Amino acid sequence: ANPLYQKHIISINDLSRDDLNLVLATAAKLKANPQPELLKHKVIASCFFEASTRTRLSFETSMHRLGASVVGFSDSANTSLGKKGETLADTISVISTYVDAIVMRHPQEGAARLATEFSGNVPVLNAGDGSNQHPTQTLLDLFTIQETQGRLDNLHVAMVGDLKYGRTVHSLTQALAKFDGNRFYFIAPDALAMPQYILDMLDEKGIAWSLHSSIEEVMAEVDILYMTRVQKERLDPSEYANVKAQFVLRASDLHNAKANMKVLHPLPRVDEIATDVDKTPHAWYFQQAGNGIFARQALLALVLNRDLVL
Amino acid sequence: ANPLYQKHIISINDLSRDDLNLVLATAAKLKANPQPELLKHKVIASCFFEASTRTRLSFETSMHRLGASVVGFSDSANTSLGKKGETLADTISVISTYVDAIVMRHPQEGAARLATEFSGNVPVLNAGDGSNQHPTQTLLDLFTIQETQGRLDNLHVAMVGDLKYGRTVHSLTQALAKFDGNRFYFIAPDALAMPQYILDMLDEKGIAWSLHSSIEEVMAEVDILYMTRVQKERLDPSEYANVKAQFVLRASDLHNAKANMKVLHPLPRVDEIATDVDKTPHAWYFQQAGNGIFARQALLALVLNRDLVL
Amino acid sequence: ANPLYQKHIISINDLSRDDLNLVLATAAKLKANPQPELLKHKVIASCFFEASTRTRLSFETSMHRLGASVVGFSDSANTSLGKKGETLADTISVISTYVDAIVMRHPQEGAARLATEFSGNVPVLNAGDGSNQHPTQTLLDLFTIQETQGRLDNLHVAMVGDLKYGRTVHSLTQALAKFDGNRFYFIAPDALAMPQYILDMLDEKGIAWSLHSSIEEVMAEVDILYMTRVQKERLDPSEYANVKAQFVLRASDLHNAKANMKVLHPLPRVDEIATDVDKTPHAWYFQQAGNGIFARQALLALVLNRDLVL
Amino acid sequence: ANPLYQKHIISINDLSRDDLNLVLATAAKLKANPQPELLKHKVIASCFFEASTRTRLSFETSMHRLGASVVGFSDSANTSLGKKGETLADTISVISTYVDAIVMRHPQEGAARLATEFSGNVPVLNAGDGSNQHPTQTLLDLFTIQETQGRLDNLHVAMVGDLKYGRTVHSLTQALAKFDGNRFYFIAPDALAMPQYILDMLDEKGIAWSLHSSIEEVMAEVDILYMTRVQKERLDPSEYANVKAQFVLRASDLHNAKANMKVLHPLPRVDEIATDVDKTPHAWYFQQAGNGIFARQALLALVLNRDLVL
Amino acid sequence: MTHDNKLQVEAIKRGTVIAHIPAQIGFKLLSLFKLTETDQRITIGLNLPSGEMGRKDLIKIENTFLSEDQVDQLALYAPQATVNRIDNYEVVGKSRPSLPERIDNVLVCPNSNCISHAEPVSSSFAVRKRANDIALKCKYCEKEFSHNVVLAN
Amino acid sequence: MTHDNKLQVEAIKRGTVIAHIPAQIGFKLLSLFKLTETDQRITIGLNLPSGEMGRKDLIKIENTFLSEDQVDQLALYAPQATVNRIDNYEVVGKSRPSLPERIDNVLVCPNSNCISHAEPVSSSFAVRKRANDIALKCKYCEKEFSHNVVLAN
Ligand SMILES: [Zn+2]
Ligand SMILES: [Zn+2]
Repeated sequence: ANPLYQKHIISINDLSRDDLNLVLATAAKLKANPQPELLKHKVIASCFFEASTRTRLSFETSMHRLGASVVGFSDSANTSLGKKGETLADTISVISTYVDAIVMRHPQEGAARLATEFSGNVPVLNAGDGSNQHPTQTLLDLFTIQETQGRLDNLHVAMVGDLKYGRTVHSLTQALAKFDGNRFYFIAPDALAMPQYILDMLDEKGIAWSLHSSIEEVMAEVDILYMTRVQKERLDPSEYANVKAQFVLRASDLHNAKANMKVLHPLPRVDEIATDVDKTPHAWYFQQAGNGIFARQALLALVLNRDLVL
Repeated sequence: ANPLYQKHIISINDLSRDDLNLVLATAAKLKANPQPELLKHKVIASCFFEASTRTRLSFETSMHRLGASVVGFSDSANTSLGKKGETLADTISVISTYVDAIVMRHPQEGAARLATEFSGNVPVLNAGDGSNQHPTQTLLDLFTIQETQGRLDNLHVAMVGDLKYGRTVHSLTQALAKFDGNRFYFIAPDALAMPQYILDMLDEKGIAWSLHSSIEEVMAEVDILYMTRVQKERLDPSEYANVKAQFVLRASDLHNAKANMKVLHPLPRVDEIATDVDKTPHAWYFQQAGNGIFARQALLALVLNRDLVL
Repeated sequence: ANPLYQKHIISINDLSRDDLNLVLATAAKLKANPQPELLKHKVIASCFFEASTRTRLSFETSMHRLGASVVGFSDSANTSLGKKGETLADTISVISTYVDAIVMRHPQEGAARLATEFSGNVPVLNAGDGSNQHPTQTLLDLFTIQETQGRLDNLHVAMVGDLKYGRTVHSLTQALAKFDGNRFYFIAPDALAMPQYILDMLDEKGIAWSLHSSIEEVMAEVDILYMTRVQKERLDPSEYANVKAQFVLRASDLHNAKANMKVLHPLPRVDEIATDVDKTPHAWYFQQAGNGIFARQALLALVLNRDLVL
Repeated sequence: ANPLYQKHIISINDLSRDDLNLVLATAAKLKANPQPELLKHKVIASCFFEASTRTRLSFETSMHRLGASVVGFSDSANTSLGKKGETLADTISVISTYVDAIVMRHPQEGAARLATEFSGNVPVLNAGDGSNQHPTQTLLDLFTIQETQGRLDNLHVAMVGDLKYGRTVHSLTQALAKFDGNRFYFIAPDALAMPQYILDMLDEKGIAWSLHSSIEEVMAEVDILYMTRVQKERLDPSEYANVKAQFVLRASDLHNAKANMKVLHPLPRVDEIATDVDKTPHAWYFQQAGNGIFARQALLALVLNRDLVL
Repeated sequence: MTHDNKLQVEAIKRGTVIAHIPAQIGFKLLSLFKLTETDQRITIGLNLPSGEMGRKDLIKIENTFLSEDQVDQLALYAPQATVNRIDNYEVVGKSRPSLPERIDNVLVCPNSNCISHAEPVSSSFAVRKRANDIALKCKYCEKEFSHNVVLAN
Repeated sequence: MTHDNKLQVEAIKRGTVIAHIPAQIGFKLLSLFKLTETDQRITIGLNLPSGEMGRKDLIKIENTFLSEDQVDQLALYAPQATVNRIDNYEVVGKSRPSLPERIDNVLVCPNSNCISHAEPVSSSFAVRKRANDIALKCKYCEKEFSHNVVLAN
């Protein structure tokens, strides 16, 4: 019985180190020799209570690449019920009597956590859950840093944009901290600051980090440049402006970044990485996307299977 | 050629007794030895003009468990046309030139009935049609009373909640009346009364029934407790209140119901069966759900096939 | 000071036969001799939290007829503040400072009553609270009934339609069972009977109210045929159709009625009252409809004004 | 002619201490002796491009108090013209012909300023432009503060809440740092500090402003506790909760405060100000809330009127 | 009063005493009516051996006496329960709970579409005793329900 | 453990006496853990004179024995309280409220977007102690919060 067998992928902390490699080890294999029949007869529910087309497509495409059928939907306001009676607890209990894997997304933190205690013996993968977690994306990001660089310990990972509310950064930073040597450069506006928790832990584990004014001071130092969208919505039009110009990445700036230096971004990029960037080999956010098809493939593939010549 | 071959499952009355057993006989078989390739190459249109996620998922999951592909949609207001020109008669005529089975749902009574006279030689399964019918649900309910109890003749079936507008009760009561011995206890508010038609017929067939003030007086007497959601919408906030407290089922009340006694409900339960109920073996509304996957499987499986070692 | 000076006009129950009679006597005087500058300088806010256009154009037309200035709102399009977050309490509190009076309409019941608490000492007049009250209608109701038979006693008032839910037949009943010898016949669907508690207080007075299946079961022996509207929602369309013409009043039916028999109905009618009826001399609705301008004026006059030296 | 005759009332910065003092002196006179026909015959359009009901019922209640006629609109439901396509320029141009004055409110900043350009020579008064200005509030703010301590100097004003974004603490600060000896203490979340540029101009005067973590860090030494609202959006709900009660003011906290200490807050409060506070003598909000009717009157009086022989 | 037995037991000083309180409704009163919030020494006795009258709850409210108004308030939750005023270690006045007219803020209008639910107002109902079965009239929404209904809330 | 021999304290043969609780916590407890929700002989003495704590709350309960568990939950509010397990008029031995690593069903996640809120699921809190406060993680929305903020008012 492989480890990740029958286990619900609810959050990044319940995944150890060994855990992530066995996820990273798989996908690297399915990217090489893919198993198109390995999840046949499997029906999967893709339940997007919050709408997320880009994650939905990757997730369902991933299922299809392994043989499962898929059924699902988008938004409760685009479902039969919600506020009109039906409870989460009950929808899951029902649905949990058709399909073999519920993958859901949610406007609230914990829906995933909770569905896992209703789903019965059905494993439940978290496509999203409010300000909380987002396993697959991160499981992926790592797998993309591992591929590009060849390693997950001892890195010069710099994060940039909205470190504060940034759901994906807080997830990646915790996973990287499960590994050794990494150093983290932090370059975000004073308001969109990396929260203290991550920090505090960053130093429980005695991990090297440091705050920075711009990417000018680190451009070379770094290996991986995880970019993130800032938000006028988070700021105020006039506020947004005075600092936005402090965090746009032009192709010019990559100017003298190491040959191995890569640029990442959960997408939708929209101001930050300007278009002239894409022509540089340092550009790798699309290459990163095409990888979640393997990221997620691995998961589904591990969750429902026991043995694999993978 | 089996009977139900090429026949459109439009309504409960056009299904005889023999008819329902051959439907109940099948599913009991597919719940044991399932045929994952028995409907391959079959494309089915799942046309939900009225939105019904829970019935949609069961229906499409059912198709998938037998090998069909599925294509479809939800709501005309979420379709290309409707009021803007296209007629039902014409959509069906077209669609009726791609797929091999139209399963549809509808905001109006008769759409199903009518589509069957447009669909050409394509069989048409009724997922819903206004205040009118709802075959599959009922075909199912029976199959769940048959499984739990082992029989469909001679029962102590009590119905509860909104007997009046209750689309599912009127369907189950007619089907049960196709069988002998049953007695029906009726416990609903004076306003949400079981309509006279059912009644009148109940006595054409000289079938035992009787109205009751609460489930207190019958709790033991009964075998099957088909629950139904009442409606504040049907009543008035203040009205709703004075009687709602007259029809909630607590675990406490099951108190001394027979060992075989079961509780049913088309879902979404929402006040009636309180949560403490679920821990009692008498609770079986989720077990009932997981059954429509076989309920509906049987239908689709019978409609398009001729011979079966089922 | 005139009995209703500075008082609150909230519920009909809260006005005694002597009261009604004052406002009834007053509105009447008003009808003949206007005092277009009676409430000059005064300012009244209109707070139609649940817009009823004609009712607003009526309070407002009364407001402008005594030369009173008017500020206000209506049907909070969507999220106007003082809805979610802001409590109607705090919202009555603030207007109670700028305005000299307050007429409001509201979705939840008692709203006006509550308003009275934070109203300060600024008069409030309920013009539509929930399924509770709507006094102002009742006034222009009997100001109209009195205008046609110079007495609120010895009357055989026919009250057809949806008696049960309609919030104006109950009060008018109430009001009328405060004057003597009032015989009330009740033309109504089994599904929409009177709301008993009205009945009990009726028998408690020891008032006459013969229930009726058809209007032609009273047609001769009647004066004020009060016809209300039955509504789709609260009755399945087939059932709506089932009855449909069971309580629609045609003019042919008026070949039976008395000389002075007048048909009233708060408005609007549509399926209930036919147009041949519009032309026949018993049609008076648009007349009760313009009468309320005077019943309205009055209430406003007596409340903002000390001594009614009309 | 009176200093502010025919002037534009747009930004607080644009009124000098002598100015404020006139309108302050005037509104006050007004408070006592009304002139209900002062602006008779005059017509003012209300142009609430972004509806603020109370603010409208306030300008409008002031409008009607001097017998001024009023035309206008509010919250353009959806696509009202003068929005897309039609430029607010051309739209000020046209009203500038029919009306004698213009009070408006608007989403984008400076709108009023622009209005001034095509306004012709018809007075305009900003009553809400963007996150920029809202003078009229400020006036009824100090007309209220002055009414409680007969002086706009020697004051220790506590300004709690979301200082950063709130558009009324900045101006009130501005306004107050035009009179002498004004000590401003700033109770605010790290995440919602003052907007420095306010600070710098404050130090440039050389005014006192001790930053504060808790209200009980000033509680004794205070007069005008100005409390604003913090908003969900601009701070993660967990963070909202994180603080929540960190800046909510209870009445128990008022066991510390001075005799004449009065708590103000533009309204509405909801989570910030508790009701026990409503009852205690320091509660004055609904009072600053009705005071603005007079600060409002005044501005309107001085602008449309030549000589203020009040 | 004192549920004496065979050992040393404590009594109060000058307070109101309520015994023969239908067992299980004492805490409710304690909570509900909120007499718990005081710096005055209270003593309670839940589930007491009333032998014939099964069990009873009991509230020895020290140094405090309840206005015959409050006394009445008990009625639906502890009707037959007696409130004896005990001054100087003795029952100066044996007091029994009568049914009032209005029930202030301890009740909940089962009316969802009421206004009393969302706002800063205190519940008030009119008690109309009928054939010794109660009806409660909400002062806001003007809807009348029974006692059993509003007692589940 | 206070002997007012003018109104001596009654001794229960065996059960659980929860003595030494700061005032206003005792009742808060009666609900928070549901101690009245039993048909046993319970004794609630509230606001008692103890020179070491002014007013002390006290909860004797006949023949009931709390496990090492319910004791440990008391931690959050009644931390100085001592559970002295009794049997045969004498104490079998005292017990102190050890601070736990979890607190179920009694708290509520401060997080307004915590799903736990609209669902049939007990609040469950992981509880780590730190510097000048206890911090507790939701089992659902997953956020850390202080005890000061989670168990407030
Ligand atoms: Zn109510
Ligand atoms: Zn939580």
